[PDB]
Amino acid sequence: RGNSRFAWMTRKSEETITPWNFEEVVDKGASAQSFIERMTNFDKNLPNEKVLPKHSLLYEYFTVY
DNA sequence: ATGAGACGCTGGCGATTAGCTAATCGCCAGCGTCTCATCTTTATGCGCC
Repeated sequence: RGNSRFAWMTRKSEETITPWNFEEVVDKGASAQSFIERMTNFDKNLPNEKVLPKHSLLYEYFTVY
């Protein structure tokens, strides 16, 4: 509940998360999203901008060209 | 019109009585796993201001 430097999970509500209301209190979408975005790097040329996935068709066209 | 001033075995034993770190070495050290993802980075391979 905002007291750990290792957490990223977002609470839809603000209750003590139990195995029955786990699906409702925890935003599984935003938790997985924040989980992966916190590990991916940023573009060295464009610092504040993120990076496209490895299977992007535009990115394959880029490396091919 | 007299009655104070002058003070010991200790030292050298035993024998209680009491009490304390230190030097040497040996032992022996919580550890087991998996999942999941995440990023890097390296070996080789390709380009001239």
